Amino acid sequence: SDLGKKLLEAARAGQDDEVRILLANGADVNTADETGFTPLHLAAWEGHLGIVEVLLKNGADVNANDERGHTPLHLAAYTGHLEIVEVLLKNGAGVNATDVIGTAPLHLAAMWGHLEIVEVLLKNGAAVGAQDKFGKTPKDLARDNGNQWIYELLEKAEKDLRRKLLEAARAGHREEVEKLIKLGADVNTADETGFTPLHLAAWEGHLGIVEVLLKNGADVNANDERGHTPLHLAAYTGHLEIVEVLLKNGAGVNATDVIGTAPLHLAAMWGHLEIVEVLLKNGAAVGAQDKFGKTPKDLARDNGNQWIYELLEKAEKDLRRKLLEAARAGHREEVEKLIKLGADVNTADETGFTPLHLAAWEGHLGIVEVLLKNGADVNANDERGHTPLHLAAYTGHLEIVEVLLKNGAGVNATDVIGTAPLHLAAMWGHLEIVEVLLKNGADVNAQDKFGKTPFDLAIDNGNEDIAEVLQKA
Repeated sequence: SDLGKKLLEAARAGQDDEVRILLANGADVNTADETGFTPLHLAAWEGHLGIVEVLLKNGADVNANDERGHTPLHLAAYTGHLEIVEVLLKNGAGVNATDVIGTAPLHLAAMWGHLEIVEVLLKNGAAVGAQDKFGKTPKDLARDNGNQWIYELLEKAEKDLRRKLLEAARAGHREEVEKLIKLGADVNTADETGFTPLHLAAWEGHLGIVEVLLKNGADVNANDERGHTPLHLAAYTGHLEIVEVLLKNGAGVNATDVIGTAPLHLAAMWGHLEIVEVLLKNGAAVGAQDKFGKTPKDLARDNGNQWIYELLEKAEKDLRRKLLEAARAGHREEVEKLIKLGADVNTADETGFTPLHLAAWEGHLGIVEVLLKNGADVNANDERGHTPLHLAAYTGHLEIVEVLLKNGAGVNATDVIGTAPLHLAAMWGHLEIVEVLLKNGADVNAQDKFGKTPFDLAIDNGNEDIAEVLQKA
Protein backbone atom coordinates (compact mmCIF):
# COMPACT_ATOMS: atom_id res chain seq x y z
CA SER A 1 0.00 0.00 0.00
CA ASP A 2 1.06 3.60 -0.57
CA LEU A 3 0.61 4.22 3.17
CA GLY A 4 2.78 1.22 4.06
CA LYS A 5 5.96 2.42 2.36
CA LYS A 6 5.63 5.82 4.04
CA LEU A 7 5.97 4.03 7.40
CA LEU A 8 9.09 2.12 6.30
CA GLU A 9 10.93 5.24 5.12
CA ALA A 10 9.83 7.18 8.20
CA ALA A 11 11.42 4.51 10.40
CA ARG A 12 14.57 4.40 8.26
CA ALA A 13 14.70 8.21 8.27
CA GLY A 14 14.13 8.52 12.03
CA GLN A 15 11.36 11.14 11.99
CA ASP A 16 9.45 10.09 15.11
CA ASP A 17 6.42 12.29 14.42
CA GLU A 18 5.91 11.01 10.86
CA VAL A 19 5.76 7.48 12.28
CA ARG A 20 3.29 8.33 15.04
CA ILE A 21 0.51 9.65 12.79
CA LEU A 22 0.58 6.86 10.21
CA LEU A 23 -0.27 4.51 13.08
CA ALA A 24 -3.07 6.77 14.34
CA ASN A 25 -4.68 7.00 10.87
CA GLY A 26 -4.79 3.25 10.27
CA ALA A 27 -1.35 1.88 9.45
CA ASP A 28 -0.15 -1.71 9.64
CA VAL A 29 2.72 -1.65 12.14
CA ASN A 30 3.87 -5.00 10.67
CA THR A 31 4.33 -3.71 7.12
CA ALA A 32 6.96 -5.62 5.15
CA ASP A 33 9.64 -4.78 2.59
CA GLU A 34 10.31 -6.74 -0.59
CA THR A 35 13.20 -8.39 1.28
CA GLY A 36 11.18 -8.86 4.49
CA PHE A 37 12.30 -5.81 6.50
CA THR A 38 9.53 -4.46 8.72
CA PRO A 39 9.81 -0.89 10.07
CA LEU A 40 11.10 -2.48 13.29
CA HIS A 41 14.03 -3.98 11.37
CA LEU A 42 14.83 -0.57 9.87
CA ALA A 43 14.52 1.24 13.21
CA ALA A 44 16.88 -1.25 14.86
CA TRP A 45 19.36 -1.00 11.98
CA GLU A 46 19.59 2.81 11.96
CA GLY A 47 19.60 3.02 15.77
CA HIS A 48 16.36 4.92 16.42
CA LEU A 49 15.62 3.86 19.99
CA GLY A 50 12.63 6.22 20.15
CA ILE A 51 10.93 4.70 17.11
CA VAL A 52 11.68 1.14 18.25
CA GLU A 53 9.64 1.72 21.42
CA VAL A 54 6.80 3.39 19.51
CA LEU A 55 6.54 0.46 17.09
CA LEU A 56 6.39 -1.95 20.04
CA LYS A 57 3.72 0.23 21.68
CA ASN A 58 1.32 -0.38 18.78
CA GLY A 59 2.09 -4.11 18.64
CA ALA A 60 5.04 -4.48 16.26
CA ASP A 61 6.08 -8.13 16.05
CA VAL A 62 9.35 -8.23 17.97
CA ASN A 63 10.36 -11.55 16.36
CA ALA A 64 9.48 -10.62 12.77
CA ASN A 65 11.63 -12.50 10.27
CA ASP A 66 12.58 -11.22 6.83
CA GLU A 67 12.90 -13.51 3.80
CA ARG A 68 16.29 -14.54 5.23
CA GLY A 69 15.69 -15.29 8.92
CA HIS A 70 17.15 -12.07 10.32
CA THR A 71 15.16 -10.42 13.11
CA PRO A 72 15.51 -6.96 14.66
CA LEU A 73 17.68 -8.51 17.38
CA HIS A 74 20.14 -9.66 14.71
CA LEU A 75 20.38 -6.15 13.27
CA ALA A 76 20.79 -4.50 16.68
CA ALA A 77 23.49 -6.96 17.78
CA TYR A 78 25.26 -6.58 14.42
CA THR A 79 25.37 -2.77 14.44
CA GLY A 80 26.05 -2.79 18.18
CA HIS A 81 23.23 -0.68 19.66
CA LEU A 82 23.29 -1.88 23.26
CA GLU A 83 20.16 0.10 24.14
CA ILE A 84 17.92 -1.28 21.38
CA VAL A 85 19.15 -4.80 22.19
CA GLU A 86 17.98 -4.46 25.80
CA VAL A 87 14.59 -3.08 24.69
CA LEU A 88 13.98 -5.86 22.16
CA LEU A 89 14.73 -8.53 24.76
CA LYS A 90 12.51 -6.62 27.20
CA ASN A 91 9.65 -7.13 24.71
CA GLY A 92 10.12 -10.87 24.12
CA ALA A 93 12.73 -11.07 21.36
CA GLY A 94 14.10 -14.55 20.70
CA VAL A 95 17.65 -14.53 22.05
CA ASN A 96 18.62 -17.72 20.16
CA ALA A 97 17.14 -16.96 16.74
CA THR A 98 19.17 -18.14 13.76
CA ASP A 99 19.24 -17.04 10.13
CA VAL A 100 19.58 -19.35 7.13
CA ILE A 101 23.36 -19.49 7.65
CA GLY A 102 22.86 -20.69 11.24
CA THR A 103 24.04 -17.37 12.69
CA ALA A 104 22.57 -15.96 15.91
CA PRO A 105 22.89 -12.61 17.72
CA LEU A 106 25.64 -14.10 19.89
CA HIS A 107 27.70 -14.93 16.79
CA LEU A 108 27.41 -11.34 15.55
CA ALA A 109 28.13 -9.69 18.90
CA ALA A 110 31.10 -11.97 19.57
CA MET A 111 32.40 -11.65 16.01
CA TRP A 112 32.35 -7.83 16.02
CA GLY A 113 33.61 -7.41 19.59
CA HIS A 114 30.39 -5.95 21.01
CA LEU A 115 31.26 -6.96 24.55
CA GLU A 116 28.43 -5.42 26.57
CA ILE A 117 26.01 -7.02 24.10
CA VAL A 118 27.61 -10.45 24.54
CA GLU A 119 27.12 -9.96 28.28
CA VAL A 120 23.48 -8.87 27.89
CA LEU A 121 22.74 -11.70 25.45
CA LEU A 122 24.12 -14.31 27.85
CA LYS A 123 22.27 -12.70 30.77
CA ASN A 124 19.11 -13.26 28.69
CA GLY A 125 19.79 -16.94 27.98
CA ALA A 126 21.93 -16.99 24.83
CA ALA A 127 23.35 -20.42 24.01
CA VAL A 128 27.15 -20.45 24.00
CA GLY A 129 27.87 -23.51 21.85
CA ALA A 130 25.68 -22.85 18.82
CA GLN A 131 27.41 -23.60 15.51
CA ASP A 132 26.87 -22.07 12.09
CA LYS A 133 27.16 -23.91 8.77
CA PHE A 134 30.95 -23.51 9.02
CA GLY A 135 30.96 -25.17 12.45
CA LYS A 136 31.98 -21.89 14.10
CA THR A 137 30.66 -21.06 17.56
CA PRO A 138 30.62 -17.45 18.81
CA LYS A 139 33.71 -18.43 20.80
CA ASP A 140 35.44 -19.52 17.58
CA LEU A 141 34.41 -16.39 15.69
CA ALA A 142 35.79 -14.27 18.54
CA ARG A 143 39.08 -16.19 18.42
CA ASP A 144 39.21 -16.07 14.61
CA ASN A 145 38.61 -12.32 14.44
CA GLY A 146 40.72 -11.16 17.39
CA ASN A 147 38.46 -10.49 20.39
CA GLN A 148 40.27 -12.27 23.23
CA TRP A 149 38.27 -10.98 26.22
CA ILE A 150 35.14 -12.41 24.59
CA TYR A 151 36.86 -15.72 23.79
CA GLU A 152 37.87 -16.18 27.43
CA LEU A 153 34.42 -14.98 28.51
CA LEU A 154 32.61 -17.57 26.37
CA GLU A 155 35.24 -20.15 27.38
CA LYS A 156 34.47 -19.67 31.08
CA ALA A 157 30.76 -19.73 30.23
CA GLU A 158 31.07 -23.21 28.70
CA LYS A 159 33.33 -24.49 31.50
CA ASP A 160 30.85 -23.17 34.08
CA LEU A 161 27.98 -25.10 32.49
CA ARG A 162 29.90 -28.39 32.80
CA ARG A 163 30.06 -28.37 36.60
CA LYS A 164 26.48 -27.08 36.78
CA LEU A 165 25.07 -29.91 34.65
CA LEU A 166 26.98 -32.53 36.65
CA GLU A 167 25.69 -31.05 39.92
CA ALA A 168 22.15 -30.76 38.55
CA ALA A 169 22.00 -34.36 37.31
CA ARG A 170 23.42 -35.54 40.63
CA ALA A 171 21.12 -33.34 42.73
CA GLY A 172 18.07 -34.36 40.69
CA HIS A 173 16.90 -30.97 39.35
CA ARG A 174 15.22 -31.96 36.09
CA GLU A 175 14.10 -28.42 35.25
CA GLU A 176 17.62 -27.09 35.83
CA VAL A 177 19.09 -29.85 33.65
CA GLU A 178 16.70 -29.03 30.80
CA LYS A 179 17.72 -25.38 31.19
CA LEU A 180 21.48 -25.98 31.14
CA ILE A 181 21.14 -28.23 28.08
CA LYS A 182 19.23 -25.43 26.34
CA LEU A 183 21.94 -22.97 27.44
CA GLY A 184 24.59 -25.03 25.64
CA ALA A 185 25.71 -27.58 28.25
CA ASP A 186 27.75 -30.56 27.03
CA VAL A 187 25.82 -33.65 28.13
CA ASN A 188 28.92 -35.83 27.59
CA THR A 189 31.23 -33.98 29.98
CA ALA A 190 32.96 -36.08 32.64
CA ASP A 191 34.37 -35.51 36.12
CA GLU A 192 37.77 -36.52 37.49
CA THR A 193 36.81 -40.21 37.79
CA GLY A 194 34.91 -40.41 34.49
CA PHE A 195 31.31 -40.04 35.70
CA THR A 196 29.18 -38.33 33.07
CA PRO A 197 25.87 -36.71 34.01
CA LEU A 198 24.27 -39.95 32.84
CA HIS A 199 26.37 -41.93 35.33
CA LEU A 200 25.28 -39.64 38.17
CA ALA A 201 21.63 -39.63 37.06
CA ALA A 202 21.55 -43.44 36.92
CA TRP A 203 23.40 -43.81 40.23
CA GLU A 204 21.12 -41.38 42.09
CA GLY A 205 17.92 -42.78 40.54
CA HIS A 206 16.66 -39.80 38.51
CA LEU A 207 14.62 -41.34 35.69
CA GLY A 208 13.43 -38.05 34.20
CA ILE A 209 16.99 -36.75 33.94
CA VAL A 210 18.21 -40.01 32.38
CA GLU A 211 15.51 -39.80 29.70
CA VAL A 212 16.35 -36.15 28.99
CA LEU A 213 20.10 -36.73 28.74
CA LEU A 214 19.50 -39.64 26.35
CA LYS A 215 17.09 -37.58 24.25
CA ASN A 216 19.79 -34.92 23.89
CA GLY A 217 22.46 -37.38 22.74
CA ALA A 218 24.19 -38.55 25.92
CA ASP A 219 26.51 -41.53 25.43
CA VAL A 220 24.61 -44.47 26.92
CA ASN A 221 27.75 -46.65 27.19
CA ALA A 222 30.19 -44.10 28.61
CA ASN A 223 33.03 -45.80 30.51
CA ASP A 224 34.58 -44.28 33.61
CA GLU A 225 38.17 -44.88 34.70
CA ARG A 226 37.33 -48.33 36.13
CA GLY A 227 35.13 -49.43 33.22
CA HIS A 228 31.70 -48.83 34.77
CA THR A 229 28.79 -47.76 32.59
CA PRO A 230 25.45 -46.19 33.57
CA LEU A 231 23.89 -49.65 33.34
CA HIS A 232 26.33 -50.97 35.96
CA LEU A 233 25.15 -48.21 38.28
CA ALA A 234 21.44 -48.76 37.61
CA ALA A 235 21.86 -52.51 38.18
CA TYR A 236 23.74 -51.86 41.44
CA THR A 237 21.25 -49.45 43.00
CA GLY A 238 18.34 -51.42 41.56
CA HIS A 239 16.31 -48.89 39.54
CA LEU A 240 14.22 -51.07 37.25
CA GLU A 241 12.83 -48.40 34.94
CA ILE A 242 16.23 -46.79 34.36
CA VAL A 243 17.64 -50.20 33.40
CA GLU A 244 14.79 -50.64 30.92
CA VAL A 245 15.36 -47.20 29.37
CA LEU A 246 19.13 -47.62 29.15
CA LEU A 247 18.66 -50.94 27.32
CA LYS A 248 15.90 -49.44 25.16
CA ASN A 249 18.50 -46.84 24.10
CA GLY A 250 21.20 -49.39 23.24
CA ALA A 251 23.05 -49.94 26.52
CA GLY A 252 25.56 -52.79 26.62
CA VAL A 253 23.96 -55.61 28.58
CA ASN A 254 27.20 -57.62 28.93
CA ALA A 255 29.67 -54.79 29.62
CA THR A 256 32.39 -55.64 32.14
CA ASP A 257 34.46 -53.45 34.45
CA VAL A 258 38.13 -54.08 35.27
CA ILE A 259 37.21 -56.85 37.76
CA GLY A 260 35.13 -58.66 35.13
CA THR A 261 31.89 -57.65 36.85
CA ALA A 262 28.81 -57.18 34.66
CA PRO A 263 25.37 -55.69 35.40
CA LEU A 264 24.02 -59.22 35.85
CA HIS A 265 26.57 -59.86 38.61
CA LEU A 266 25.42 -56.74 40.47
CA ALA A 267 21.71 -57.48 40.06
CA ALA A 268 22.15 -61.09 41.20
CA MET A 269 24.52 -60.01 43.98
CA TRP A 270 22.03 -57.47 45.34
CA GLY A 271 18.76 -59.35 44.88
CA HIS A 272 17.13 -57.29 42.11
CA LEU A 273 14.96 -60.07 40.70
CA GLU A 274 13.05 -57.87 38.25
CA ILE A 275 16.26 -56.37 36.85
CA VAL A 276 17.83 -59.82 36.44
CA GLU A 277 14.78 -60.91 34.45
CA VAL A 278 15.06 -57.83 32.21
CA LEU A 279 18.81 -58.25 31.67
CA LEU A 280 18.23 -61.85 30.56
CA LYS A 281 15.40 -60.86 28.21
CA ASN A 282 17.83 -58.38 26.61
CA GLY A 283 20.56 -60.96 26.00
CA ALA A 284 22.64 -61.03 29.18
CA ALA A 285 25.19 -63.83 29.58
CA VAL A 286 24.64 -66.22 32.50
CA GLY A 287 28.08 -67.86 32.30
CA ALA A 288 30.21 -64.72 32.68
CA GLN A 289 32.86 -65.20 35.37
CA ASP A 290 34.43 -62.29 37.25
CA LYS A 291 38.02 -62.04 38.51
CA PHE A 292 37.20 -64.42 41.38
CA GLY A 293 35.68 -67.03 39.07
CA LYS A 294 32.19 -66.15 40.35
CA THR A 295 29.15 -66.05 38.08
CA PRO A 296 25.90 -64.20 38.77
CA LYS A 297 24.47 -67.58 39.78
CA ASP A 298 27.32 -68.00 42.27
CA LEU A 299 26.91 -64.57 43.85
CA ALA A 300 23.17 -65.22 44.13
CA ARG A 301 23.84 -68.55 45.85
CA ASP A 302 26.55 -67.13 48.11
CA ASN A 303 24.40 -64.15 49.13
CA GLY A 304 21.26 -66.24 49.71
CA ASN A 305 18.99 -64.97 46.90
CA GLN A 306 17.09 -68.19 46.25
CA TRP A 307 14.64 -66.88 43.65
CA ILE A 308 17.37 -65.42 41.43
CA TYR A 309 19.44 -68.60 41.82
CA GLU A 310 16.44 -70.70 40.74
CA LEU A 311 15.87 -68.39 37.77
CA LEU A 312 19.50 -68.24 36.61
CA GLU A 313 19.84 -72.02 36.95
CA LYS A 314 16.78 -72.57 34.74
CA ALA A 315 18.26 -70.10 32.24
CA GLU A 316 21.47 -72.14 31.99
CA LYS A 317 19.46 -75.37 31.79
CA ASP A 318 17.39 -73.92 28.95
CA LEU A 319 20.55 -72.95 27.05
CA ARG A 320 21.74 -76.58 26.96
CA ARG A 321 18.54 -77.80 25.29
CA LYS A 322 18.62 -74.92 22.80
CA LEU A 323 22.26 -75.52 21.87
CA LEU A 324 21.78 -79.25 21.26
CA GLU A 325 18.75 -78.72 19.02
CA ALA A 326 20.38 -75.90 17.05
CA ALA A 327 23.27 -78.26 16.27
CA ARG A 328 20.96 -81.02 15.02
CA ALA A 329 18.77 -78.86 12.79
CA GLY A 330 21.78 -76.83 11.65
CA HIS A 331 21.21 -73.11 12.26
CA ARG A 332 24.55 -71.30 12.41
CA GLU A 333 23.14 -67.89 13.34
CA GLU A 334 21.32 -69.52 16.28
CA VAL A 335 24.38 -71.52 17.37
CA GLU A 336 26.61 -68.43 17.33
CA LYS A 337 23.99 -66.54 19.35
CA LEU A 338 23.44 -69.27 21.94
CA ILE A 339 27.17 -69.67 22.62
CA LYS A 340 27.47 -65.93 23.23
CA LEU A 341 24.84 -66.17 25.99
CA GLY A 342 27.06 -68.58 27.94
CA ALA A 343 25.90 -72.01 26.75
CA ASP A 344 28.05 -74.94 27.87
CA VAL A 345 29.76 -76.29 24.75
CA ASN A 346 30.78 -79.49 26.59
CA THR A 347 27.21 -80.30 27.65
CA ALA A 348 25.70 -83.65 26.73
CA ASP A 349 22.26 -85.25 26.49
CA GLU A 350 21.25 -88.48 28.24
CA THR A 351 23.17 -90.74 25.83
CA GLY A 352 26.37 -88.68 26.04
CA PHE A 353 26.08 -86.83 22.72
CA THR A 354 27.60 -83.35 22.82
CA PRO A 355 26.68 -80.60 20.33
CA LEU A 356 29.87 -81.46 18.44
CA HIS A 357 28.63 -85.03 17.95
CA LEU A 358 25.32 -83.82 16.52
CA ALA A 359 27.03 -81.35 14.18
CA ALA A 360 29.34 -84.12 12.96
CA TRP A 361 26.59 -86.69 12.35
CA GLU A 362 24.10 -84.43 10.58
CA GLY A 363 26.80 -82.91 8.36
CA HIS A 364 26.61 -79.19 9.20
CA LEU A 365 30.09 -78.09 8.16
CA GLY A 366 29.42 -74.45 9.04
CA ILE A 367 28.43 -75.21 12.63
CA VAL A 368 31.43 -77.50 13.18
CA GLU A 369 33.68 -74.46 12.71
CA VAL A 370 32.06 -72.31 15.41
CA LEU A 371 31.77 -75.09 18.01
CA LEU A 372 35.52 -75.68 17.74
CA LYS A 373 36.24 -71.94 17.80
CA ASN A 374 34.71 -71.76 21.31
CA GLY A 375 36.71 -74.59 22.87
CA ALA A 376 34.78 -77.82 22.37
CA ASP A 377 36.17 -81.19 23.45
CA VAL A 378 37.59 -83.13 20.51
CA ASN A 379 37.85 -86.53 22.23
CA ALA A 380 34.32 -86.58 23.63
CA ASN A 381 33.07 -90.12 24.29
CA ASP A 382 29.42 -91.13 24.47
CA GLU A 383 28.14 -93.65 27.00
CA ARG A 384 29.28 -96.15 24.34
CA GLY A 385 32.63 -94.53 23.56
CA HIS A 386 31.99 -92.80 20.23
CA THR A 387 33.74 -89.59 19.20
CA PRO A 388 32.70 -87.06 16.53
CA LEU A 389 35.22 -88.60 14.11
CA HIS A 390 33.26 -91.86 14.23
CA LEU A 391 30.15 -89.93 13.16
CA ALA A 392 31.91 -88.07 10.34
CA ALA A 393 33.49 -91.27 9.00
CA TYR A 394 30.11 -93.03 9.13
CA THR A 395 28.41 -90.32 7.06
CA GLY A 396 31.03 -89.64 4.38
CA HIS A 397 31.48 -85.86 4.69
CA LEU A 398 34.98 -85.00 3.46
CA GLU A 399 35.35 -81.37 4.56
CA ILE A 400 34.13 -82.17 8.09
CA VAL A 401 36.67 -84.96 8.61
CA GLU A 402 39.37 -82.55 7.43
CA VAL A 403 38.39 -79.88 9.98
CA LEU A 404 38.19 -82.42 12.82
CA LEU A 405 41.68 -83.86 12.37
CA LYS A 406 43.21 -80.37 12.16
CA ASN A 407 42.29 -79.95 15.84
CA GLY A 408 43.91 -83.26 16.81
CA ALA A 409 41.15 -85.84 16.49
CA GLY A 410 41.86 -89.23 18.05
CA VAL A 411 42.70 -91.76 15.33
CA ASN A 412 43.19 -94.87 17.48
CA ALA A 413 40.24 -94.09 19.77
CA THR A 414 37.67 -96.89 19.76
CA ASP A 415 34.16 -97.47 21.04
CA VAL A 416 33.16 -100.24 23.45
CA ILE A 417 33.04 -102.68 20.51
CA GLY A 418 36.64 -101.86 19.58
CA THR A 419 35.63 -100.02 16.40
CA ALA A 420 37.83 -97.18 15.15
CA PRO A 421 36.91 -94.63 12.46
CA LEU A 422 38.92 -96.58 9.87
CA HIS A 423 36.55 -99.55 10.21
CA LEU A 424 33.64 -97.29 9.25
CA ALA A 425 34.90 -95.52 6.12
CA ALA A 426 36.16 -98.85 4.77
CA MET A 427 32.70 -100.41 5.23
CA TRP A 428 30.49 -97.67 3.74
CA GLY A 429 32.56 -96.86 0.65
CA HIS A 430 34.44 -93.66 1.51
CA LEU A 431 37.82 -94.08 -0.18
CA GLU A 432 38.78 -90.42 0.24
CA ILE A 433 38.17 -90.63 4.00
CA VAL A 434 40.20 -93.85 4.20
CA GLU A 435 43.16 -92.04 2.63
CA VAL A 436 42.98 -89.07 5.00
CA LEU A 437 42.82 -91.43 7.99
CA LEU A 438 46.01 -93.27 7.01
CA LYS A 439 47.78 -89.92 6.64
CA ASN A 440 47.51 -89.37 10.41
CA GLY A 441 48.94 -92.74 11.43
CA ALA A 442 45.73 -94.76 11.51
CA ASP A 443 46.30 -98.29 12.80
CA VAL A 444 45.32 -101.36 10.78
CA ASN A 445 46.10 -104.20 13.22
CA ALA A 446 43.57 -103.28 15.93
CA GLN A 447 40.77 -105.85 15.71
CA ASP A 448 37.15 -105.61 16.82
CA LYS A 449 35.35 -107.59 19.49
CA PHE A 450 34.70 -110.04 16.65
CA GLY A 451 38.43 -110.26 15.97
CA LYS A 452 37.97 -108.54 12.60
CA THR A 453 40.40 -105.80 11.57
CA PRO A 454 39.53 -102.96 9.18
CA PHE A 455 41.03 -105.04 6.36
CA ASP A 456 38.99 -108.13 7.25
CA LEU A 457 36.00 -105.76 7.24
CA ALA A 458 36.67 -104.16 3.85
CA ILE A 459 36.87 -107.53 2.09
CA ASP A 460 33.55 -108.63 3.61
CA ASN A 461 31.64 -105.56 2.40
CA GLY A 462 33.20 -105.64 -1.08
CA ASN A 463 34.94 -102.32 -1.77
CA GLU A 464 37.35 -102.78 -4.68
CA ASP A 465 39.40 -99.59 -4.37
CA ILE A 466 39.51 -99.72 -0.56
CA ALA A 467 40.49 -103.39 -0.18
CA GLU A 468 43.78 -102.91 -2.03
CA VAL A 469 44.71 -99.61 -0.38
CA LEU A 470 44.44 -101.15 3.10
CA GLN A 471 46.65 -104.17 2.37
CA LYS A 472 49.47 -101.84 1.31
CA ALA A 473 50.05 -100.22 4.70
